[PDB]
Amino acid sequence: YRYTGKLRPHYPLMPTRPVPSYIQRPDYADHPLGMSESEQALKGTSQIKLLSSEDIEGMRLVCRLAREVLDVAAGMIKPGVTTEEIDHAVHLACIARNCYPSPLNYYNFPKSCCTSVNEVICHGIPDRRPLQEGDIVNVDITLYRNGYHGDLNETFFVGEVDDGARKLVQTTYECLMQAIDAVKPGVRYRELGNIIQKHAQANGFSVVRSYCGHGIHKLFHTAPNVPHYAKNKAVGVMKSGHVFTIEPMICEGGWQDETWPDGWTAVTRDGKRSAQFEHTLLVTDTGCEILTRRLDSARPHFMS
Ligand SMILES: CO[C@@H](C(=O)NCC[C@H](c1ccccc1)c1ccco1)[C@H](O)[C@@H](O)[C@H](O)/C=C/C(C)(C)C
Ligand SMILES: [Mn+2]
Ligand SMILES: [Mn+2]
Ligand code: NA
Repeated sequence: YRYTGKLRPHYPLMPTRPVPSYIQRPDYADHPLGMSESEQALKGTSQIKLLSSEDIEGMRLVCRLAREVLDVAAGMIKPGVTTEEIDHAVHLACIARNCYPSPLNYYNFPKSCCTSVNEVICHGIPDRRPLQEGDIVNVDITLYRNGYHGDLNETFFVGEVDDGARKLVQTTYECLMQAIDAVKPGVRYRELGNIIQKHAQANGFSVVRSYCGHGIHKLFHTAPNVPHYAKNKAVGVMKSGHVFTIEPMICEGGWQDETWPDGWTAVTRDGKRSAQFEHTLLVTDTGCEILTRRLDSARPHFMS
């Protein structure tokens, strides 16, 4: 394998962490290949659930608990902290909230969150690498509570970063927020990628094509598919009651991705940095409710 930049995996990984059996588990957690039979049963449908009142309450809850766990992780980002140490803290914080860490064993993903540094686009596997001053790191949290999943991410700065890092992270966050600002009933899912790409391209960045936002509720990934690039052909129209994520990955160089031999870590083919933000959104009559927003602070963590 020829690595595309300076990052390398730092092995061995810690043995898989158990979740006590009093915590409710999603279907894939005990499938040997981590397959979700409830998702597979819906693979080839473009149909989108209209959430009931009960479902919306269940989503509001799990998404606020997910935000609290991302905030725990944010508090730990400093030079010399390993991404495994962040994942251990995340795993305990989900269990403290009587939630299961949705990524764990999802298609046999081996950890409880994703930690993506620098050229990693997404799905990085927490490992023994200490964070370095100058890194950008994304921590991606998903919790499962009472049958519902809540999913969010932010990119963070590890100590002092260069100007390129600052601009890429800021632009990525703005891409996400301008797409959220367009969400309301009657808008096509395919429109968000036009917005995101327009703003990324204005800043000299590119938009990853291989990974998309998605419906989420009782299933971790379901309809709609929500691409982040322009002129995509996604199917569907937003209605009050739809819940889904927007999670753009924007890159300093070209958009092309590849995956590491671990079968998870997605990286820029050119080795240049990539940043991402994600929120879980519910469409309301007035636009949308950001289920995974901060309730106690105006800005994302990188802007402190
Ligand atoms: C970019 O990452 C997302 C993803 O893989 N989005 C792809 C979604 C997918 C998809 C499928 C085919 C092509 C492109 C996207 C989809 C949409 C609707 C149904 O399935 C995940 O949703 C991410 O936010 C989550 O935190 C990490 C999850 C793992 C446990 C998997 C690491
Ligand atoms: Mn996520
Ligand atoms: Mn997601
Ligand atoms: Na990255």
